[PDB]
Amino acid sequence: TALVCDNGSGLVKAGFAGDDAPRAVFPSIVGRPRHQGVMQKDSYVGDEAQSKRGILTLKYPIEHGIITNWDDMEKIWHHTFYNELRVAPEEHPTLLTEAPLNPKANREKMTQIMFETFNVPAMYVAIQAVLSLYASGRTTGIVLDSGDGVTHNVPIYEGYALPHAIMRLDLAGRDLTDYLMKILTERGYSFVTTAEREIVRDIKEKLCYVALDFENEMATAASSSSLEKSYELPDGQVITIGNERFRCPETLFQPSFIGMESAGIHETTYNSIMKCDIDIRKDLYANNVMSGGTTMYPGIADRMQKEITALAPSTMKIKIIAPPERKYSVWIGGSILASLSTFQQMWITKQEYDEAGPSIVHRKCF
Amino acid sequence: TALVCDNGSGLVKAGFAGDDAPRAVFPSIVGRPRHQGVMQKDSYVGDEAQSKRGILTLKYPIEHGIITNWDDMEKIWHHTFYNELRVAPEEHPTLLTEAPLNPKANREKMTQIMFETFNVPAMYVAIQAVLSLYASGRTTGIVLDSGDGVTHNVPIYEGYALPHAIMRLDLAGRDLTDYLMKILTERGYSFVTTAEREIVRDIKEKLCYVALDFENEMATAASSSSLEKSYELPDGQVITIGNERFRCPETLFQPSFIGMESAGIHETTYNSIMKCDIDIRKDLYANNVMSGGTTMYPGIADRMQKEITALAPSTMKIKIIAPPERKYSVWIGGSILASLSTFQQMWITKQEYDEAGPSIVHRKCF
Amino acid sequence: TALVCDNGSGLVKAGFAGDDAPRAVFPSIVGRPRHQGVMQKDSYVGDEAQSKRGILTLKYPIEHGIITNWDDMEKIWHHTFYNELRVAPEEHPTLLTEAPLNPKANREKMTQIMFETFNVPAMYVAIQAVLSLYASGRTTGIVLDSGDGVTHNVPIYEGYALPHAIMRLDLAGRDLTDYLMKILTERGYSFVTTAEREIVRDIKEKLCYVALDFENEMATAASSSSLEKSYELPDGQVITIGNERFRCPETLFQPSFIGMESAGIHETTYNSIMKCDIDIRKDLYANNVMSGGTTMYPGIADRMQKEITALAPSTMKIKIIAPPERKYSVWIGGSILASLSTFQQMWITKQEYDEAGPSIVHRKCF
Amino acid sequence: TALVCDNGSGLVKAGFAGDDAPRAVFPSIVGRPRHQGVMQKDSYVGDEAQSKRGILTLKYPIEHGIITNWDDMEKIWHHTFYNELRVAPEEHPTLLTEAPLNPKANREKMTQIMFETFNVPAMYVAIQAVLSLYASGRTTGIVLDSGDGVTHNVPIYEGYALPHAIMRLDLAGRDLTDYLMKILTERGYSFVTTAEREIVRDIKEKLCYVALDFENEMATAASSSSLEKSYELPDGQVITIGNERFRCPETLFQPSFIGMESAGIHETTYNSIMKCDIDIRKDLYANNVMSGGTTMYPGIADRMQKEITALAPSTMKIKIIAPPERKYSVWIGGSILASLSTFQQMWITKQEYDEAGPSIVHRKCF
Amino acid sequence: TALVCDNGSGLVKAGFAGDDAPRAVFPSIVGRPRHQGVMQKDSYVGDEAQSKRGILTLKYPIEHGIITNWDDMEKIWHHTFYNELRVAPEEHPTLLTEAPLNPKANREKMTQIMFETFNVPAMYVAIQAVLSLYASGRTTGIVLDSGDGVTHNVPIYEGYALPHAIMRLDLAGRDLTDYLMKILTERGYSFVTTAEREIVRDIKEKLCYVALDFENEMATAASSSSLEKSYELPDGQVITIGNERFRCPETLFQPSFIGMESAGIHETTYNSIMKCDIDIRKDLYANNVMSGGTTMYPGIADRMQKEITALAPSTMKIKIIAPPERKYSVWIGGSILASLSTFQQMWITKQEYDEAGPSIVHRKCF
Ligand SMILES: Nc1ncnc2c1ncn2[C@@H]1O[C@H](COP(=O)(O)OP(=O)(O)O)[C@@H](O)[C@H]1O
Ligand SMILES: Nc1ncnc2c1ncn2[C@@H]1O[C@H](COP(=O)(O)OP(=O)(O)O)[C@@H](O)[C@H]1O
Ligand SMILES: Nc1ncnc2c1ncn2[C@@H]1O[C@H](COP(=O)(O)OP(=O)(O)O)[C@@H](O)[C@H]1O
Ligand SMILES: Nc1ncnc2c1ncn2[C@@H]1O[C@H](COP(=O)(O)OP(=O)(O)O)[C@@H](O)[C@H]1O
Ligand SMILES: Nc1ncnc2c1ncn2[C@@H]1O[C@H](COP(=O)(O)OP(=O)(O)O)[C@@H](O)[C@H]1O
Ligand SMILES: [Mg+2]
Ligand SMILES: [Mg+2]
Ligand SMILES: [Mg+2]
Ligand SMILES: [Mg+2]
Ligand SMILES: [Mg+2]
Repeated sequence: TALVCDNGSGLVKAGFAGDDAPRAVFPSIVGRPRHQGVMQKDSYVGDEAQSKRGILTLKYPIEHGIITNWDDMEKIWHHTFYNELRVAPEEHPTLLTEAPLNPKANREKMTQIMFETFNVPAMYVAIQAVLSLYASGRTTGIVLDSGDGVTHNVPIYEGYALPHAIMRLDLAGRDLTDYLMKILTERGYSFVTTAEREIVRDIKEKLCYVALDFENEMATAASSSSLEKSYELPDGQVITIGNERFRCPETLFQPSFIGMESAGIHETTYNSIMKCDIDIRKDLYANNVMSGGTTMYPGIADRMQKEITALAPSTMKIKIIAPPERKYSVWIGGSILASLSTFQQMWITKQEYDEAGPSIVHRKCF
Repeated sequence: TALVCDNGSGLVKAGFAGDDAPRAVFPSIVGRPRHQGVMQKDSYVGDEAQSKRGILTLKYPIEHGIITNWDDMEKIWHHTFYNELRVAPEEHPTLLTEAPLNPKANREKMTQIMFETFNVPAMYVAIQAVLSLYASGRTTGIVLDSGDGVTHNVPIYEGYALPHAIMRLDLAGRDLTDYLMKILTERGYSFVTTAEREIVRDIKEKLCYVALDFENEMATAASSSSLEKSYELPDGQVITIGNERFRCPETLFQPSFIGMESAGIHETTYNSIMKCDIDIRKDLYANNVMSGGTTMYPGIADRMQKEITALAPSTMKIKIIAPPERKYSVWIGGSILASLSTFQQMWITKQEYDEAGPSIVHRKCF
Repeated sequence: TALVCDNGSGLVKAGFAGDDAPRAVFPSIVGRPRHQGVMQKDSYVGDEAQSKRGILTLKYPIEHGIITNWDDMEKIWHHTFYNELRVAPEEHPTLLTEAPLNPKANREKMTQIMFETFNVPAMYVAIQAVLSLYASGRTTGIVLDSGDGVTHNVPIYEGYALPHAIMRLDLAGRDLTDYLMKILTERGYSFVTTAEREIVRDIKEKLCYVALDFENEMATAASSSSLEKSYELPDGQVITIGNERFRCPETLFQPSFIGMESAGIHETTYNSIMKCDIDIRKDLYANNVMSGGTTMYPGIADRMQKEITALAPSTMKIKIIAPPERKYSVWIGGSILASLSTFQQMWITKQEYDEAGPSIVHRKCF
Repeated sequence: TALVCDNGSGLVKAGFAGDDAPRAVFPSIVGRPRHQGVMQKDSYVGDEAQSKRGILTLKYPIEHGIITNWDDMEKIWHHTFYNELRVAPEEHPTLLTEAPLNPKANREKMTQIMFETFNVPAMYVAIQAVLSLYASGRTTGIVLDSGDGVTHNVPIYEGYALPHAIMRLDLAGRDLTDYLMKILTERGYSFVTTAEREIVRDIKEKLCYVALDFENEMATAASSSSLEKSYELPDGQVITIGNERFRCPETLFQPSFIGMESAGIHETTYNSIMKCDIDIRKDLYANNVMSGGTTMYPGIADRMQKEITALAPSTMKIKIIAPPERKYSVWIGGSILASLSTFQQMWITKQEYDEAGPSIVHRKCF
Repeated sequence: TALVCDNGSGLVKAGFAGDDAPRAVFPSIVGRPRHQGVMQKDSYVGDEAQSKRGILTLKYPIEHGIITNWDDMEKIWHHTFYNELRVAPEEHPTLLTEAPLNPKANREKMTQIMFETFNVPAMYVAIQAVLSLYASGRTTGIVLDSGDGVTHNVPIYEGYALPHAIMRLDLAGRDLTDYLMKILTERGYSFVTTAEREIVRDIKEKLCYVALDFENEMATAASSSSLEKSYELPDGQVITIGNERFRCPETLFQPSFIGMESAGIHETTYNSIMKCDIDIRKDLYANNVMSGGTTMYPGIADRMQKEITALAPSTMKIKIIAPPERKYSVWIGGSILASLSTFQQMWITKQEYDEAGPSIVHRKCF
């Protein structure tokens, strides 16, 4: 069987092709002690670093879909194969994922490590938005994939991708966490360390939601108190947040909140559709597929439906497809693809990599 | 039974002799994907290419009645026999059509393909304007046949053709579509791709008409707004056109709109009659037969009646015969001819083609 | 009853002896298609060829009273018996006519065809000018017979012919038609084909007349416009002719207009009278009988009266007998002769023709 | 000195009497721009219109020897006098030419323009075939003159013309150009515009020839490829023609190729001789004089010799006189005639034209 | 003196007629602050917006030759007259330019603003490709004008335009900048904001060039490193690009790189020549005039020469005219035209605009 590893900027999702859910889901972090030992490992990975984060400096080796720390990334891959999955990587072909419009050297270093450090027999790097469409059982649709580092739109029609219409936005979950950390200081809550950033991320996943109309919601939060929620910190302190619950996800639709010039995910989706041929726009309007953890906010599909309806012609039927399992859509689609008999010829074996060089990894790549 | 295939520049009309309507009417197009596949056939033909035109480059194998892409033309013939008609071509004699004054090699290659690729038992290539006269139940008349590529006038009197009076004009429906694409840019509508050319052709068939007096109609469209019509594009956008509705078909009467030096179809019809013997002109004046899709504009028979009346002597009775089924007149006449018992000796069998060579196909051909 | 067939160079006049008018009068033409058939007979005869002359080449089998195309002449005789008269020629004796001073083989071939192809029981070939005198109820007079091919003068006195005084002129209606075609080019009217020659013949029969004084009429046509007449062509075009109306028949009196050296019909008539015995000239002067279609011009009897009066002595009484039915005088006289009881011994039966050979047909023949 | 202007349907040949060649030879065309000027004259004449024909509509003011556009004909005469010859027409008597059997008003309008617009002192309109006989130094012969519009036969014997034997055929070089344009479509070459008609005329003058035996030549062209010739178009495209080289001039001998009913130039020449007196036919048989550009095909004199030999009695000596300068024979003969001292009394002066009216111009005219 | 303003999609070029270079050349941009002021104008135009682009959102009011933001376009015209040229527009006639095949309302709004907002005495809207031909001192040639928004081919022959042969391509410098921004992400360089798009445009103008053979150049860049160039960003960062230098301009010859279906500028130029009359193609082949900033790539004339030579017949002489000043050819030609004495009647004065309405501005317009 093949291994399917979805290395996101935030979470590692690994498992075996044919399964319906990842077997190993843990944070893509490496923690190192920032104090002096007096009485123990030198670095902690994943959930181990998450339980000891009080005395660690946590670092993400992947930033905006681009692997920046290759020594830390190998520790995470090593822990994925030997600790979480407990397999020998030299026996399973490995399907990896990558965001579109990434640097070419990122995929070439991933391939060199898998073939020369882990000695995988074969491997393949798929585009995350294409796997997300396999998971929904579709061949046509525009995928909005938003994870921890990257948000991207990829339109696909009858199995054909339109690379010139691909949009990429370096604004996802990690930027929303940093913005929530900033606006929490308005109530006197100070989260500074990398360990406290993990607390704010947990606050974001529990209490944040997308408002249907942002200006009406800002007036409701300023008048009454029905939007206030409480949250208990790990040390028993209780914090209460009001309009920060919907001001944080609103950055997805108004990136100027964090000083970005780009348009929101609704205009970016609409602009990607308008770059496509006029004859396929009607099918793309009816097949807006959402995937990734950053699309898991309550009310984001209704807000997305409302914003694109206002941009598109009134005759078009806008349909946002947001399954409840869309947090694992890239992995589930990769599990489906790696099990197809037609795909078994797409593997890049170790023999082909030695004779064709690193240039063989850029096939069907955009 | 015999097969009747009317291969126009725009549409394929195929069926069985004895029927009153073609069984298969689909566009004579071959589409090939112009993007990268990521998830499918290599080429699409006919209505299949029309429904996927968003991701295809559409090409017509026939241009101005002359087959230019013989590999694509065989795909269309193959799809006609096996997909649309679902017959074995080696069991039915095939009646084909052709515009007059075509290159000799065009008919010789059509015959070689039908005998050596499809292995038809017998075949015959008729002149389209002669079949159009069979459809109207006449033996005398001048036929104005205008399709997608060619407009031609063929005068016939008591079953005798006058080849020296045959006029051919490389200006038909496809040139009107290209001219409509050009004048639509005056309102800011940009149709560029081959798929968008199919949208403009659909606009032309729905909204364009022939003005009785062009200068009076240009003054009416410039003063009020009663001539404005709206049309919804496939993506919900609504376009509104005014004088473009009658400026596009006016090119048939003023070919200088597209930079051509020839005279309009009314003068060409009159010049063809004046090249005939004086004793038959009165019968030709009363039997102007229209055929083809480009004669389907509302008001073209009244305009044709008005223009030829102004050219002919005032004592002559000008009568334009334009039946509502004239879009299929060539096929209907070919169905009538292929069912005549007298015609059963006109078939060019496979045996005659082997002993007489390709020169046998140029009999009763002009 | 007997058949009377007057085979002129221009018209066939056939009927039954005892009647007062021919039952079948149609042009002596055979037309053959000069174009390609695409949708019909191989040749057309008589009025059928006249209605389809637009697509035919028309040929006269008789030229200057001499049958030149014997295959076409048999088609005309066949159509006369079976289509126009609808009789069996093997049951009726046939009276035929012939111009004087014809080749001997012309009458011998006519007799061989009537006896061996149509199997007539008996036949007789009369001289046309003698029949013309029977029609006027006379035994004395000089007959001026002018048809389509031949003009001839035959003087007869008390039932006796004077063959040495017979004049023959190869100038008749067909030469006048050709001359009218030539002088019509002076006004820009171009009649070239054999079908257009039939149009000019119709113009000649409607608008041409004989001027009493040619030089005074030429001055009147050159000064005013009262002699101009209009004529509508079969295609609606209107032509206008002035002095051509009387210049065409003037060729009969001035054969030098068409390059002939002979004298006009007035001098030829006078020369024929002066070749006769002096004692019969007074009776011939008073009995100038006109016959044939070429004597049907308005004013030809007054002009003939004026010209012969100027040549003859002033004491003689010149009387031109021109009945209104003189276009059929040869047939009417043949109908009278074939009904006489005295003539019933003059028939050349099939039995006499077999035993006496072809030489029996030259009896009372000049 | 006198001016000699030979206004043919195709070329203008002008010069001074006494010279042996025309000083000005240019096409008789008037071109007008058929596009929009954005950056120039309103009309171009002659060689100027020929060098700018790409953006012009070219029109011939003379069609079949008959001046149809009198405003354009005056531009050509104006350019002849002031630009090409650079003379004052009010100082030189002008000898003009005309085809026989032309409309009377054509010569009367030419005379009115020369006397009232150009104010020539005297003028004379000669018959083209008579001038062609002056050029060959003969007084007896039948002239076959074939130019761009008209082909005509004029027999002359000892200085006497036989007008009744004059044949005129509206089939010359321009009809051969149009027929070559038609049969070039058999190889896929499309020449449509008036500018492209000038290209086909240049092809005809370079590659066309008269076959000695047409059926043997058709078999040679269909078997091998030795008759194929190449020709480079003005834009670098190379066309190759085979049997079209001799099928185009064959129309002169088989006018049915273009749907004409008349006989070829060989039968027309023979028919003209047979209309002449029997005593002069032997001299006409030995003096067949060819003139005009349409007699410049290679092998037309040998073919003409062969065809007339087959029609004439075997004892007659058929001699076709075709000098290499016969393209200018009408002008050269007009230069000889205008220099004769005997001719100096034949001029129609301006004084005679005012007192005698337009009727004076029809003297020695047929 | 007259004002000549060449409003391109990218640059404004303004000056006075009679000068040899524009006096004011600045970017056609309007920038507005996208941050909060704490310590200043509300919008910046031209070079002022370019020096403060760090805190601005830059917008082009002209997109693909079509003015989309009319309020911003008036700010640019206002800054052109009063700041850059420092004149009173109510005293100078203004010559404006426009791309062919533009919407009719674009030119009508430009005229209404110049007459009612700036109160110019007269104005004229010329076609840019016609002015480019004035600059090269020619009357014949096909102009390839490629600026920031539009690429168009206009063939002109002897001062006559052929509007039916005009090609327009919505692919120019701005699309090349966007494509360079996309392929720079392959090396890890992220340019996203509108201010960073101006940095990429500066990279394109310094380092990009057209490869003579694209496939050989791709092999050279992949083997060695001689094609690598370095560029210093405004903040001191140094980027290095290799094959992106010639992959960006290659989009002009392979528009499929950016997902466009149209053919490259070489085939578009050849197709425009083949739509012209055959007699003018040789002159168009020798006079390919390049203009605009997008034709300023090193090696584009040699590549254009090589591509058209492969399409045209081998006998034709292909000559690409690319002067070193072709970046200002439209302005220089407009300065020449506005100084011609013949042009002084072409001005559309304020009086004519009031009585004739907005329809007067569409004269000599295509
Ligand atoms: N219920 C939730 N609501 C909002 N955000 C969530 C939720 N669950 C996860 N996320 C966010 O999703 C982001 C990453 O999810 P994932 O799709 O795994 O991205 P990646 O593929 O980059 O690892 C994290 O930043 C996390 O904060
Ligand atoms: N209702 C209509 N009005 C105007 N044009 C039409 C209409 N229907 C069809 N056409 C035109 O007729 C053309 C071809 O019709 P057809 O007679 O099938 O030609 P062909 O025989 O060349 O295929 C097409 O260009 C199409 O645009
Ligand atoms: N009304 C008429 N006026 C002048 N010519 C006439 C008239 N009617 C007939 N003809 C001429 O008479 C000629 C033949 O008449 P017809 O006496 O039948 O001669 P034929 O006996 O040779 O057939 C034709 O050429 C025709 O043109
Ligand atoms: N070498 C040649 N071969 C064949 N045809 C020629 C040649 N030269 C000229 N012609 C033809 O001669 C025709 C006219 O010649 P010309 O005698 O000047 O006639 P016109 O007197 O009517 O102007 C033109 O149609 C031209 O095509
Ligand atoms: N040296 C150069 N090399 C390549 N492109 C250039 C160069 N200089 C200018 N350009 C490009 O030319 C384009 C616009 O130039 P211009 O001719 O002024 O167009 P417009 O008339 O549309 O303003 C810009 O996109 C710019 O990038
Ligand atoms: Mg992800
Ligand atoms: Mg058709
Ligand atoms: Mg008779
Ligand atoms: Mg001539
Ligand atoms: Mg520009």
